[PDB]
Amino acid sequence: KKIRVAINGFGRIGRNFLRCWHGRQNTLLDVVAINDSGGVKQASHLLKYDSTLGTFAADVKIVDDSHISVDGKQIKIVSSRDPLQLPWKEMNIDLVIEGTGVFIDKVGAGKHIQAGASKVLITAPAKDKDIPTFVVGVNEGDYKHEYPIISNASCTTNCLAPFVKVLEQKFGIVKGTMTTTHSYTGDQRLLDASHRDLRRARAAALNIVPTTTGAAKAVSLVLPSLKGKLNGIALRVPTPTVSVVDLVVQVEKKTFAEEVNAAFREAANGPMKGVLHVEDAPLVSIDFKCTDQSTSIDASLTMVMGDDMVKVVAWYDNEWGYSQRVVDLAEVTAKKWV
Amino acid sequence: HHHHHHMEKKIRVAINGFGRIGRNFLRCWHGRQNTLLDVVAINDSGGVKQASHLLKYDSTLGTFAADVKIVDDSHISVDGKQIKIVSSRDPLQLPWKEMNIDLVIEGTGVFIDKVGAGKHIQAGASKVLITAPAKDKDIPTFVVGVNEGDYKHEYPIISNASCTTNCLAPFVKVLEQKFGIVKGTMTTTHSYTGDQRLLDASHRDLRRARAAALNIVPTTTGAAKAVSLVLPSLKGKLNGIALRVPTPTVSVVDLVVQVEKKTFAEEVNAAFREAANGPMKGVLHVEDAPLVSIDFKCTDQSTSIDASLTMVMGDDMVKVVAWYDNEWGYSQRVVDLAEVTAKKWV
Amino acid sequence: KKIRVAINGFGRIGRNFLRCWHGRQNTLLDVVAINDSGGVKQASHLLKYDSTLGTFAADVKIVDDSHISVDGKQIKIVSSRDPLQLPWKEMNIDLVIEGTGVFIDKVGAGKHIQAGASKVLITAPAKDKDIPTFVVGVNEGDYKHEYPIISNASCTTNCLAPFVKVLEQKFGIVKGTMTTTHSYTGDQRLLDASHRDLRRARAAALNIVPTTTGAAKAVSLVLPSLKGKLNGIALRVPTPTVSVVDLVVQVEKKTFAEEVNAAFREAANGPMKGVLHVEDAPLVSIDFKCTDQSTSIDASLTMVMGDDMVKVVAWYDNEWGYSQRVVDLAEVTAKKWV
Amino acid sequence: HHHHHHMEKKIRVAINGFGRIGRNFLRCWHGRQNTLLDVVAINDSGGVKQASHLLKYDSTLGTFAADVKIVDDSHISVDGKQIKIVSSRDPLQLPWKEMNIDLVIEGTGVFIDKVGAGKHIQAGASKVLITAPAKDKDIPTFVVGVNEGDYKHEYPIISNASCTTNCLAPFVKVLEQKFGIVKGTMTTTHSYTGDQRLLDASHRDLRRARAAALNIVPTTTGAAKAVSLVLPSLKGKLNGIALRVPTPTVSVVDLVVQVEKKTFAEEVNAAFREAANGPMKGVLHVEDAPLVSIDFKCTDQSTSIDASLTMVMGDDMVKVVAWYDNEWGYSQRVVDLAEVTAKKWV
Ligand SMILES: NC(=O)C1=CN([C@@H]2O[C@H](COP(=O)(O)OP(=O)(O)OC[C@H]3O[C@@H](n4cnc5c(N)ncnc54)[C@H](OP(=O)(O)O)[C@@H]3O)[C@@H](O)[C@H]2O)C=CC1
Ligand SMILES: NC(=O)C1=CN([C@@H]2O[C@H](COP(=O)(O)OP(=O)(O)OC[C@H]3O[C@@H](n4cnc5c(N)ncnc54)[C@H](OP(=O)(O)O)[C@@H]3O)[C@@H](O)[C@H]2O)C=CC1
Ligand SMILES: NC(=O)C1=CN([C@@H]2O[C@H](COP(=O)(O)OP(=O)(O)OC[C@H]3O[C@@H](n4cnc5c(N)ncnc54)[C@H](OP(=O)(O)O)[C@@H]3O)[C@@H](O)[C@H]2O)C=CC1
Ligand SMILES: NC(=O)C1=CN([C@@H]2O[C@H](COP(=O)(O)OP(=O)(O)OC[C@H]3O[C@@H](n4cnc5c(N)ncnc54)[C@H](OP(=O)(O)O)[C@@H]3O)[C@@H](O)[C@H]2O)C=CC1
Repeated sequence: KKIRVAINGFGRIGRNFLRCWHGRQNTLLDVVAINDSGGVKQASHLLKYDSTLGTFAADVKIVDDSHISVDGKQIKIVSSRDPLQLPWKEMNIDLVIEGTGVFIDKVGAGKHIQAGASKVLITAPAKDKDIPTFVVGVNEGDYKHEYPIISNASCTTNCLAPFVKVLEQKFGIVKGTMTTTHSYTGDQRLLDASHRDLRRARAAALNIVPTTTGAAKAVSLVLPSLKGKLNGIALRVPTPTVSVVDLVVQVEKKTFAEEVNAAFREAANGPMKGVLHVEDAPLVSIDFKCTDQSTSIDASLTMVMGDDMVKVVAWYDNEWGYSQRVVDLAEVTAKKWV
Repeated sequence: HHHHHHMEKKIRVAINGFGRIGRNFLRCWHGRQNTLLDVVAINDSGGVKQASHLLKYDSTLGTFAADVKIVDDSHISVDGKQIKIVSSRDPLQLPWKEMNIDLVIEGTGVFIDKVGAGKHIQAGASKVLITAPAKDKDIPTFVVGVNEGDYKHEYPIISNASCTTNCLAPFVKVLEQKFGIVKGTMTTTHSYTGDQRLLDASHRDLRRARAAALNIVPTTTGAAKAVSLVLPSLKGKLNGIALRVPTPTVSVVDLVVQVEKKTFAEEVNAAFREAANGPMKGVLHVEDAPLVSIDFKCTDQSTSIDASLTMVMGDDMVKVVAWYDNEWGYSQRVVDLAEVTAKKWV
Repeated sequence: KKIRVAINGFGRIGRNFLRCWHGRQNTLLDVVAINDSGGVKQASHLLKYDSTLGTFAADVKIVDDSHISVDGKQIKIVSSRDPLQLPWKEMNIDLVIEGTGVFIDKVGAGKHIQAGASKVLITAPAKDKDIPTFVVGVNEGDYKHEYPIISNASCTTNCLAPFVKVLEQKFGIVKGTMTTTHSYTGDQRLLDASHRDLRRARAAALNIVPTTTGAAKAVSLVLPSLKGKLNGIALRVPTPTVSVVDLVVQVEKKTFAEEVNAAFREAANGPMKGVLHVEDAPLVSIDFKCTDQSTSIDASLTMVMGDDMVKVVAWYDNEWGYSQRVVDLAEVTAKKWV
Repeated sequence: HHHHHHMEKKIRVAINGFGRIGRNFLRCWHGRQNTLLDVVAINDSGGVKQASHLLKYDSTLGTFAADVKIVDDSHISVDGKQIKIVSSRDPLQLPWKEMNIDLVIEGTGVFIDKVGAGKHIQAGASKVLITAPAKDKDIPTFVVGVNEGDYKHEYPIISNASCTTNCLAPFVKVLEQKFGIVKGTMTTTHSYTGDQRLLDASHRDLRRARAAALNIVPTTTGAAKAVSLVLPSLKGKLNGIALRVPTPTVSVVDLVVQVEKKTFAEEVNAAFREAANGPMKGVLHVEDAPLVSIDFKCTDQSTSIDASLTMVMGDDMVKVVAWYDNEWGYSQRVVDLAEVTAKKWV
């Protein structure tokens, strides 16, 4: 009943994924392989020690030049930058977690399947429009085992789509805009240096850095009713994890702050429990670190102007919360496996 | 003889509260090629040692190129010009009558109502300019480039509003003039300030209590409602919040307004460039380069529109992103408002 | 057998102390009161949420206008800035934890005893030379219940004294100097602003800030053989917790790095277990956050030049590690109580 | 005629690697009132768009006051002076012979041995100056103010050492001259650099792999041993470590040496002031004000002794604390060493 999982790209998301999976009380996933350069010494070290996750409580050991163990469970470590040379056939790999960011299209991602894997889950927006995209709590019931390659979307779309779905259900969105005030990521430079994006080129811990986001338009992938309704931008700021979405939408049904928050609470207590949370305490970004939910509505910041302009402020741990959804989506593929 | 040359006379200025705004104000004023302002006194608890040191060395502004010296025990000099340093927590005890002080720059954040700011006038000064929103609703508020032409010498106590309101009101004025505003909301992603705690510690605001360089910290702002004090057609139309982030200066306003006239991003930016090239030159700027927050440090304008970020959704929802150096840019406006009072003096 | 404890000054150390005490498996301490301004709402909120400690797992509730509860145990909250008005007599206060920093002399600290307390433990260097000073792992066996006012010294002395004691035992110190590269503290300003010390006046998160330290000379209080042998300075850097001591000493007995590290390991495995730790992994400051030990020797950084110049690099969580020693010292007073 | 005026001729310079040091070097050179250097080429993968943008806008240095323009598709201009932008990862393909390049500034951190740096000479250049320690032990190393008088035109490949060695060696030279060094150790509390990771990520050095703006990060340094390359009497006498901390520039060396002659803090500082006022003017500075790291940004000297921190324990253990802007100060020395090669050319 368990499925055999391989992680491709042991970066922030790959390592978050493992630690999220290892913390699961009950799981249908058996992680047997990690493809990554740097090898057993980097993989074991960076899995154990983490500047934002903290020290992993599990026993992490280097078994030999191609294996690590986590609390005694051995994991093969491989190290090939080109996917076509991966031993997924020999290792009977069921599902590949694609966390490199590099192979996000059918040609790139499909290479895992050629080398033996049956299914690929991309931890990022797909470049191709023919790769289905899912957000747990929104449209994961639409997933079918017949899909060989799937996308769990971006961390920002996973924050936005759950509370946008509630807004569309209760009040109806006409159009809107969003800004995510977002922790810096590994894509940005530490000091001013080469980058395709001249804003991301600038020292990340010193600056507020505007950058494009696809998340506002990507919401229409999991909520078709949102097509063309939203746009937005990102502001990268000098924090290492936890981000916040600032959404302003014009709604169909005139309303007020407590009625909007009531809708979120109803979803949080029912169909979106564990995915959407409504926070009533006056907190700051660090308080939402390592929260399992995709979205935490900051209830006291909800604002309605002129009856139909609604402003919602939503916290999300863009690393840990997203990785829990990657685990949730992988567990869906396992429970649907034929 | 035939005639004398025209002589605009200089008003005598005292700075009360030699903090970030107080010291920014001094450096902004000292850099002006022309001024009608003669800064003759500073009220700092720390005496000449603190005042000279913190004026010279600045972690945000960098080192002051001017020659700063301790002349004696109650005076410093800036490029040879001496300034008296007084040290009184109570404005009633300040020697303004003795020093013939015309205008007081209130930068303590404490004497922000008629009673408190009025103590300077009881002490001998003629006029008080509060570098903050006034707590008193009958205290007139001005934003240069927006409504400073409504200033009158007969106002003894005036407010230069908040730094966020000074960024917001200029480009909101253009939006209201050209397209008309129905309603709107904003968020300012704002550098941390001295009101925030370095490590989690006591604060009336439980979010401002949290470590400022570690967190995104939501806090209230009156700046969106305050716009209506300088643009009365906007009463009840704007609200917003602030998000304090771990940078030491420069902030950015993100405004979303529903407008009456359907428009598009290039038409909105064209309206800003029109204002920037004409009536709002030096106050409002339109930036075309792909810059980040640090690039707007020590910029003299109140507002820098990030033109590439302008968005319009569904014809009448306009999103505008505007940078502002909340310390230097605001302080240049404090100098400008003080110059208005000098030009219209008596 | 338990003693009744009051905490004066619910700041970083006061709140760290409570959370350290609440985590103790077995304790002789019963914390019944906290004297502090801001009252139940600040005290409950800042006890629950913490930017470096993280969220307190215990249930923290506001019972009424003068009480909070931690997992159901009620704690009276009082709020008087002058110690003389404290109800320690009425509350039968045995021991006061002095964490304000303001009352560090017999006149200041003794005011607690006048108002009813029997003993005062200062969480800082004493201003007076007649107030005995103790460092757990070094000279806590010299404490006597007859001492009404005691000092647990500074966080830097608690890092330095344990491994300095080993160095003096094994090799003999002639003279030395230390620099602590230290996280910023609440004494520093966030932005350039008024301060008695014009260096501490400067923006703390932007700067390397030199400042004086008494810790090098304070070591002679708990190790008399060190009198006049050490001096040093502090460099405050833009991290919120965890610091590192860089000690260079000339020693009597010529030696080498592995022999110096062997001495530390012997103490760490024996008489200084739980106080001194020798770290063999290549770690960074965040990895030592919330470590219970006073001192973590970074073994691979130990260096010996010219046979008798020894350089030792020691990590310490200046908040959590120090607070565990404050708890350890308080537990000593309880076990010695007559 | 009687005579011609004396004409020191300018050598033609190419910058390879337009990073922090490459761009600092350009801005340092452009600010010189006199120079024998004519920078005619830059090798940047990013083409004119990147080069012009990152030269103009700098999060550490601030905005470049000079006029920076894209002239065409292979040239930028700086105050009207054009500079060719080439884009070749392989130095063997660079057009140095075609461009008559005399000297190449190697600031890639890659071509640091005779083979790699020698590729520029195969490509047509005459001499290579590595802005880093040379991996090759026969590559001569120079520190201005210490041993640049031993430089010879007949060296085709030279090293300007590391930024820490440039801070250390000047004030170590004074200590050795006046008191004599037995042995010593140091720690540099150092700003983070581009070799460190923003978030925990892959790195050969498991400590440099850790998030740079969040941590105190110990790392190895050859700078203490490297002093012996420019001061041979110091061979085997110094070692040390580095502690990377969350600041973006400016670093501080903390040196503890046992000396032969018993001394005291004022006598040590007097020795530094002697050097600072005479043979090491412009290289070594003695700071008396109580400053912090940011105050030493964009200081041209290699070393600033924090005089109040000088300590002597037990007569012969001297502790010295010295500030250095590891980007700007070092780059001014790169310009200085390049000027030495120009002055002694052929
Ligand atoms: N960080 C976040 O907040 C989130 C990011 N994501 C997505 O997750 C993905 C990774 O982001 P993140 O993990 O943050 O960035 P990281 O750089 O931290 O992870 C990247 C990892 O991929 C590895 N890698 C790169 N190329 C290859 C290759 N050819 N073969 C094998 N391994 C390779 C890198 O190893 P090396 O260092 O050796 O190149 C690195 O360990 C991206 O698609 C990103 O958009 C989505 C949601 C959350
Ligand atoms: N910083 C910003 O971005 C902007 C702030 N403002 C406003 O400007 C004002 C100051 O802000 P800022 O300068 O940033 O904060 P600061 O704390 O840096 O300035 C405060 C100064 O006031 C002094 N002070 C306080 N009380 C008294 C008193 N009773 N008598 C004399 N001096 C006193 C303080 O001295 P001590 O330290 O000795 O108490 C300190 O130097 C506030 O009203 C703020 O809202 C507006 C726009 C921009
Ligand atoms: N932080 C560290 O790393 C360590 C610090 N220490 C020592 O611990 C002590 C506290 O340091 P820290 O806790 O960091 O600084 P904090 O400011 O965080 O703690 C100070 C607390 O004392 C309270 N306080 C101040 N005056 C009074 C008063 N008159 N009556 C009652 N409560 C008062 C403050 O409340 P309000 O905010 O209302 O004034 C604040 O909560 C100092 O002596 C320090 O030297 C020693 C080792 C570790
Ligand atoms: N930063 C400091 O404090 C100091 C550093 N140094 C030394 O200076 C050198 C550079 O340091 P720094 O400038 O800080 O690091 P940077 O990475 O900022 O400079 C590196 C530059 O080299 C370019 N580059 C890399 N490989 C090549 C190549 N094969 N061909 C052409 N260009 C290339 C990079 O471009 P891309 O980004 O496109 O790869 C980048 O622009 C290093 O040797 C360093 O040790 C010495 C003293 C001071």
